Amino acid sequence: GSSGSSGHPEKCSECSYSCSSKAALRIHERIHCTDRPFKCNYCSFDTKQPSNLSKHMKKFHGDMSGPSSG
Ligand SMILES: [Zn+2]
Ligand SMILES: [Zn+2]
Repeated sequence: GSSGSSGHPEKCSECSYSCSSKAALRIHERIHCTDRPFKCNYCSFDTKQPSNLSKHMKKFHGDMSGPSSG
């Protein structure tokens, strides 16, 4: 932890987000919400379509050294 910290009674495990009122924190957690089921493994790319992700895999992560064949 580079940046100092006051010492809030509650904090977020996902990010360095902390609040005074517990209930408040929970509300913040919402920030880590997602509507698109299909998510990428390489990057944080999420699409509400099965094809959008497929083509995206190669679109960006296509000319990469993944499989040990070729
Ligand atoms: Zn957070
Ligand atoms: Zn990706």
